[PDB]
Amino acid sequence: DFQIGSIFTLGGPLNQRDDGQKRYKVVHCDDSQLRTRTGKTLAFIGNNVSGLLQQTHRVSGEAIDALKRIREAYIFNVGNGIPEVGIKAMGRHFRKVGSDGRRWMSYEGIVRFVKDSRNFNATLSFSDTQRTEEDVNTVATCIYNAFPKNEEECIDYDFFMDYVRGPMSQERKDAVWNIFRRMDYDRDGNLNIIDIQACYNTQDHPTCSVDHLFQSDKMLKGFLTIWDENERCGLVPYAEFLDYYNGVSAVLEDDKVFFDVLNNQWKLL
Amino acid sequence: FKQRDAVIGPIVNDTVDPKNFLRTGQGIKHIVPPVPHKKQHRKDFLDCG
Amino acid sequence: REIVCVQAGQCGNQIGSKFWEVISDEHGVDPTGTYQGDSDLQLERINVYFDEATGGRYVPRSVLIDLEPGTMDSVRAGPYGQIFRPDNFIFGQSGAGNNWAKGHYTEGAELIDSVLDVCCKEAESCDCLQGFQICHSLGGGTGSGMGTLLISKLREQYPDRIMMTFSIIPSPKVSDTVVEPYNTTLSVHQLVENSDESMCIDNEALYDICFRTLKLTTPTFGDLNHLVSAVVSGVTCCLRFPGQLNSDLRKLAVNLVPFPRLHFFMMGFAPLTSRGSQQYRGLSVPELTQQMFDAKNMMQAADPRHGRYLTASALFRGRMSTKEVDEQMLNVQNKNSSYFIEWIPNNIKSSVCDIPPKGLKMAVTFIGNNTCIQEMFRRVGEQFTLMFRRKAFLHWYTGEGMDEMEFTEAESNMNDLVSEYQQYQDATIE
Amino acid sequence: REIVCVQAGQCGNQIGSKFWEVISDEHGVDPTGTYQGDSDLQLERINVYFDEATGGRYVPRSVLIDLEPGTMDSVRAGPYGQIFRPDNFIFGQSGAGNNWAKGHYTEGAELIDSVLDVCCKEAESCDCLQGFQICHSLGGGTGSGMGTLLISKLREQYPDRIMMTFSIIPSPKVSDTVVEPYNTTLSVHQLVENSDESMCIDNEALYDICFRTLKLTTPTFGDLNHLVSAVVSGVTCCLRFPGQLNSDLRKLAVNLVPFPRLHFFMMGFAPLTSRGSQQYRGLSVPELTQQMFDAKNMMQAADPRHGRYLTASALFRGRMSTKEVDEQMLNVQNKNSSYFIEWIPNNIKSSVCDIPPKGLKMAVTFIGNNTCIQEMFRRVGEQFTLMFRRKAFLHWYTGEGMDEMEFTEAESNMNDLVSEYQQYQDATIE
Amino acid sequence: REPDDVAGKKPHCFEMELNRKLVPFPEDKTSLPRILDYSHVGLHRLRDGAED
Amino acid sequence: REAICIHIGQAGCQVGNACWELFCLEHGIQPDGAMPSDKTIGVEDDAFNTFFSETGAGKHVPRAVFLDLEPTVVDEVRTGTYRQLFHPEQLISGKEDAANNYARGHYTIGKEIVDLCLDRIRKLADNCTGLQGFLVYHAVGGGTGSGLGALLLERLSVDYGKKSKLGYTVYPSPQVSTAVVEPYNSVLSTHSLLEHTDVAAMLDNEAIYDLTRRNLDIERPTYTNLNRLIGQVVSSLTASLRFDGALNVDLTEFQTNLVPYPRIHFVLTSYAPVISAEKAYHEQLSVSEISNAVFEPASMMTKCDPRHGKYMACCLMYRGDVVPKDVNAAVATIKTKRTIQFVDWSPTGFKCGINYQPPTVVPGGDLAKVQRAVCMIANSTAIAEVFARIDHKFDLMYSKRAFVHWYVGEGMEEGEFSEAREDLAALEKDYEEVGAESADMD
Amino acid sequence: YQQSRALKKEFSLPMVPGMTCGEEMLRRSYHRTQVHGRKYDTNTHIDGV
Ligand SMILES: Nc1nc2c(ncn2[C@@H]2O[C@H](COP(=O)(O)OP(=O)(O)OP(=O)(O)O)[C@@H](O)[C@H]2O)c(=O)[nH]1
Ligand SMILES: Nc1nc2c(ncn2[C@@H]2O[C@H](COP(=O)(O)OP(=O)(O)O)[C@@H](O)[C@H]2O)c(=O)[nH]1
Ligand SMILES: Nc1nc2c(ncn2[C@@H]2O[C@H](COP(=O)(O)OP(=O)(O)O)[C@@H](O)[C@H]2O)c(=O)[nH]1
Ligand SMILES: [Mg+2]
Repeated sequence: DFQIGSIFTLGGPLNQRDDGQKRYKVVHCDDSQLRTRTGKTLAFIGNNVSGLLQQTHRVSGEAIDALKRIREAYIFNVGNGIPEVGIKAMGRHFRKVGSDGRRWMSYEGIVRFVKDSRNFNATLSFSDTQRTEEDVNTVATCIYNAFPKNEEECIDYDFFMDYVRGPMSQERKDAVWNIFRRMDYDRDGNLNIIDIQACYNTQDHPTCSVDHLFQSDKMLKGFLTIWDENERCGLVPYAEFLDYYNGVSAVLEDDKVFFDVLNNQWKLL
Repeated sequence: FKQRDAVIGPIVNDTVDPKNFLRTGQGIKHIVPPVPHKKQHRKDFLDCG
Repeated sequence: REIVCVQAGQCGNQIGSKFWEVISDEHGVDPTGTYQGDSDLQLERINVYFDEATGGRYVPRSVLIDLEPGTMDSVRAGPYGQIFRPDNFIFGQSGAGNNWAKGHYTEGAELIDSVLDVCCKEAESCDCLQGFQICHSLGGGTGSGMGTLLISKLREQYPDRIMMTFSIIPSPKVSDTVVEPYNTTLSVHQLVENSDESMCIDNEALYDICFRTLKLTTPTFGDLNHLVSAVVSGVTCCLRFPGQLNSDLRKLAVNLVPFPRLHFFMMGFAPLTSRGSQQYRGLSVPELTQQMFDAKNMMQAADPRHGRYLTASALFRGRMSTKEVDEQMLNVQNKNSSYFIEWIPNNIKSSVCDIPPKGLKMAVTFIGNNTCIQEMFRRVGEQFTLMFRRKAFLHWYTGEGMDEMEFTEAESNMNDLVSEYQQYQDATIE
Repeated sequence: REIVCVQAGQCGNQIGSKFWEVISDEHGVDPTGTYQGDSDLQLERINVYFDEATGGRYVPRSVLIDLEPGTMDSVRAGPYGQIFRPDNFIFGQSGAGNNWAKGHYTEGAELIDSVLDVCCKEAESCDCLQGFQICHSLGGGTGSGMGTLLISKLREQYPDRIMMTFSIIPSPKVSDTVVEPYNTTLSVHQLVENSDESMCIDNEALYDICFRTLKLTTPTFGDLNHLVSAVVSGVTCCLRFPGQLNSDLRKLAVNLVPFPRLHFFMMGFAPLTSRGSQQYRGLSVPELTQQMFDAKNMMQAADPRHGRYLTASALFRGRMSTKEVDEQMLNVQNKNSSYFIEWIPNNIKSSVCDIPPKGLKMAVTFIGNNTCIQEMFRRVGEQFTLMFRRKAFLHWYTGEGMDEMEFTEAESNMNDLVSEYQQYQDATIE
Repeated sequence: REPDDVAGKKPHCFEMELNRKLVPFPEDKTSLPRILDYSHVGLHRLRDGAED
Repeated sequence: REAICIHIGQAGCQVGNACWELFCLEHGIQPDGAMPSDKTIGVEDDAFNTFFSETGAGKHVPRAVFLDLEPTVVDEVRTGTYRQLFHPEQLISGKEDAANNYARGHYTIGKEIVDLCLDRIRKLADNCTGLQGFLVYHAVGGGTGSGLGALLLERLSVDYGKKSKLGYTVYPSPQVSTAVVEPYNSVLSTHSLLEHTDVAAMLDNEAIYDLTRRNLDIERPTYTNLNRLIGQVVSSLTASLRFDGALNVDLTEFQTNLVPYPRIHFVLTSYAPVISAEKAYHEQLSVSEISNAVFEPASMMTKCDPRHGKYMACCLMYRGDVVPKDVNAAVATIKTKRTIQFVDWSPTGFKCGINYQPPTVVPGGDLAKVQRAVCMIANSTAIAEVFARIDHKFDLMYSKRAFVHWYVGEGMEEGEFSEAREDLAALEKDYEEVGAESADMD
Repeated sequence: YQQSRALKKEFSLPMVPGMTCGEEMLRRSYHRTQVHGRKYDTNTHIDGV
């Protein structure tokens, strides 16, 4: 159960540093002084019942179609044809992290989410508004019932983006976290907007260097625009960074293209 | 740099006697010896004529 | 920078038990000794009061001494008793009998070597030893005799460190022991030579604090010892947490004592709020300062209105502006100028610490050096002279072996201390 | 580099049985003699104490001598008794009667030739012989008389090797035998001329070790003999395992003995601590050094505080840094300088060995040469003088045949030993 | 003999609000973006022997 | 920790029966000496150790000796209900009584029996590790109690030395009387008791009869009631050694606080909530009310009025649910009273004790059940009046040598009467001199 | 998503210097156990194997 990549949970917190049940992943293993190797064949590794539940669960096709059209609606309307910004804003209403260590989706949050796609609307007459309310309620009900729920009737955000964004390898997550760790000079969970401004690489971008179709400073300002809290306090939490890179990883297919653009994006030390 | 010391412990049972009681002015006082310090006086005196 | 605690006698052992409960709570130490806290700020100075035992455990830098183990059996049976190291408990086989001569000369010389071995092990274990801290009553028998014996031996061994004592002194209205004047006079004679700084508490002042300010319906000694443990843990707070204006025990001694014999201070702790009135008064630096100077909040019977302040110190805990602290100390000094000795231009030192005690937004502890303490010594000297002229109970002390000349020396030294306070009260610039 | 052991008398045979159990456990030798160990480090020096018997077995190079076979029959019936070579048990048919003259002159000279024949066979069997090691009590009868006779014969036949003794000596408070002063005085007279190094243990000191430090509820002679076997096996550990700074019995003698008569030492073993206390104190090099110096952990009644250290030796077992060891020995010499002889610039030798005893993270054995041993000889000389003036029990010894001049020389020689120790204690450079 | 008494029952309705933490809140901090005027890299000094 | 009880003669053995009944019922030892097996508390308590020792099989045995010259009372203890509790060596009985003669107890018969008693007490003292005093119960009115009690206390005082000896003593009542020769025995006992006792508590049956008639509702009391009250007092004084509390009081503290000069060691004793069950339901029993109760002369167990003298020291023991602030407020109010006066050389007149264990209730007892109680022992000059009255009675008879031939026949010189009477006269003058204010003498 | 075998641990309220009640008086038996002079080990708790 203590192999590399084994996820297990033990129980409730036994000190004041945590507030809920958490999952732990083994990253290193040493057996230079191990003489009794015990193991049960045809058995799961670790204590990861949630992952098994996700693997054995099946979602309906109409749910997948609804999420496909919802993603299209965000990518066009909320963005400007740029898929990364469109996907980034798609999880705007589920930024809060719970004591479990994962983000939860409520039904009212889902209803507010679907309404923001700017797709279910028409003339401001009374009958048309009622019809739009009925349609958005039906879509939200269809999406909500296709996923497993916990106590207090909420679903998981990661399992949601498994069907919005798609599967993501461990190497991509590791590289994203490495960039975040390098850019964070304190040890809180927030990034400063001035650091993002200083460390981004609009200057060497070919659309500003060899094609001269965009200006470097204007595109830098446009990049500083997309963060939700840049005009008020200038703090970007971990979840927003991971949402942006969820969009980025969803956009690209190949691994080497992803890694090259990821390395070229930030001019860190 | 200084690390810990071991300690042996004194015998003070024979020191305490009822005939030799404490008096005023014989407490333990720790005074460092004076150290002379040389001071330079390169400051030129004011001469406004 | 580490403190070593000594608890002597029944009062000392009980106050020590409550003190170590308060300290273990503030640093999040389980009664098993395991750290279960929630901030690195707690761990980075845990060494100041705890030594580290293997696999997580912490042990308190404390020595418990008593002549009969009854109180120690009560503290070992208590809820936090397990934390104490078994080898730290030093005991004899017969009680002090509330007699100073017995506690100092007969069982004292029998046990003292084992107490010096334990105290030197705790002292040398430290990285950089700061002063010792001792809790005892002066009216008792083992508290007075063994406290002053051990203080004299530690002053011989470690003369460059600080010696600090917390002491209980007899109430002016009702005695708890008949022979209190002899034990008090001899103990004050020992302290004025050996001690660097001494705080005095009257149980009557704590009873009036509990009934009038806290309006407790059924107070117990646990509440009085909790108030004392709160101020004791507060004086050292700047030693073990960050702050805008750090302070240290030696800095308090340097700012409080003008002349070496004048080292007796009054103590107070401010944020006491009544059981049913918290809705009527908001927390603010003026509110803490107003309670800080109210004589109702002082733990001694003498009142400041009959004397003058030579010096005072205030240690603030919490997130607050330095401007409000400085202007409050200026306003109090300017408005009440007649109660401050005029040949010193500023009598109050301030200090500010960032981390308040759990559950309080802000707190301050106040230490005051006031000449009205001369009234207590005069009363004790009167009662001593009444008893000594008639040999009221002297045969116990003389039968143990004491020379009568020791009593006349202690009386003369205390009378000279009262005279010196009276002379400095009425001094003038001319 | 092989050691030959000699076990004499009841005390010697009983301590020896436990010693060979401890050594057989450390090298993983089954009571049948078969090797069952789990590391090559155990086998590569097995020759030091064991000879190889056919098809795997090992036999221990030890001679057991006694005048009545009762003890030998008890040890042979014990769980490890089979390992001993049958031809190595030598016994007579009547006891020593606790009389030095009987054990030395009548049955001693009768049996000694068979013991010398066995000892010569054992010495000439070694490829390279190191010193002999003998365990016996000085207060008994066959132990003292026949042990000192054999010591004299081995010093005549092997004067270039080392002679080391572990000896049990009478307690200052309670005697185990009435005629102890005569046997002790005659034995010390023989040892100071013949011996190269002598270690002294009080059974009363072992009782105090068990009760104060280990707090055992029901100790038995097996525990006292286990403490002794532990220290004995510790002194030789660097001879038979690798290490960062090797040491040897001859090198210990060269560093410990300033002048040939001053070869009497105090002994101690450090990681002794009660089962209740172990959770409160982690093992560390400063903790071994603190227990090492504490007189509570020393196996003699004399206390170092009444004397001065001429020299001392510490043998450390385990993989550890040399900076911690050299620094702790410098710190203890500099802090407590009054207890160290000032005309020697460094009194402590250190040695480090990689392999600790099983089940302990670290261990040290301490050997000390301190002038406070003079008070023990003075006490024995006083009791001897009290008995001799009244001719106490002398007819037993005179009936065996001893001349009184032996008694007057032995008393004079011990008195001169006390005077010489006293002169070096109070010596000065001038 | 008679059993002991304990007083852990019927507490206040809002006991779970009370905190047990020494530092319940993290420090508050903010940041400002920079206005890139020509003074951002114009007006800087150059090395004493810079040659074309 | 440990204390040894010595019971002498008839009153001392009968009071001992009530005391050991109470200590058994309070700790929980059954009459056969075994703790009940039905309880599954899991913990193994040791608080009994102050009064009981265990063998190892779990039987308990008590730290007491019973001494008598007539067999009847000790044989009644041997045949009674606690027969299996005591070890037979502890119950010592002679053949014939001291016949109300102090001389017969001291010189002729107790001198023969005393070495067995000393050997038993030594065997008890060898089985201790923190002995802190002897408790002695006897009456000075009878022959064996006076003579053998004095001789045994004298021998204990030479053999054990500094160890404290506390006596509970029944003195001759001012009008209730049992024998004609009581004054001679009480004077001769008191002569020995001045030198060889650290604190002596005095009791008179007439006071306990008055207290049981007025406070309790008993029309026809008998000695078992008085003995149960005495047992409650002893339990209150020794509770400080056995249970948790705010302010403990060791047996050595009494001598230091109550005795100003070595001869002035006789103290008065009183107990507060003596009340019946029917009165107990009409009244609350707060700390201040029982503190006010202990100072009324109707509460005292000796027939003397403290209003005729001045107090030198008071020791107040509170047990049960009491808080120190209420004790302090009560004592300050008592100090305010005008009929309570202290000698001017004793400014700090009080010693306090506070223990949490409430008093135990005995199945057939007559006291009500109460949550708290207070007991006081105090030193006062009013005590001089008791000796003065025993003196006139001695002087009136001795003027005609009314019975002296019995004492001289049993071994006493006639001179011993005059010596004892002059020593008690000097004690009377001591009580006059100690009470004179210093302001009058300048 | 269910809680696993180990249980939540509860922590008590903070000890304010005031606002405390007499909880020590709620007991009804105050027998004291002798530990220092008799038990060599004292009441040191060691867990089960
Ligand atoms: N309170 C109380 N007083 C008692 C008791 N028994 C006897 N007395 C009183 O004590 C006095 C008699 O003393 P005793 O104890 O009978 O004398 P003794 O010790 O037997 O001496 P001998 O007669 O020589 O054997 C009288 O004043 C009795 O009233 C008792 O059980 N309780
Ligand atoms: N504040 C406080 N005072 C106490 C406590 N215990 C005793 N005292 C006081 O201390 C004095 C008695 O001294 P004590 O400790 O008994 O002396 P000892 O006999 O030498 O230990 C009296 O004034 C008591 O009121 C306690 O727990 N807290
Ligand atoms: N430490 C220890 N001392 C012992 C042992 N057996 C005997 N002694 C001591 O040695 C002395 C008796 O000497 P003994 O061996 O009988 O002399 P022998 O008759 O010549 O053999 C006494 O002081 C005993 O206490 C033992 O196993 N261990
Ligand atoms: Mg009778």
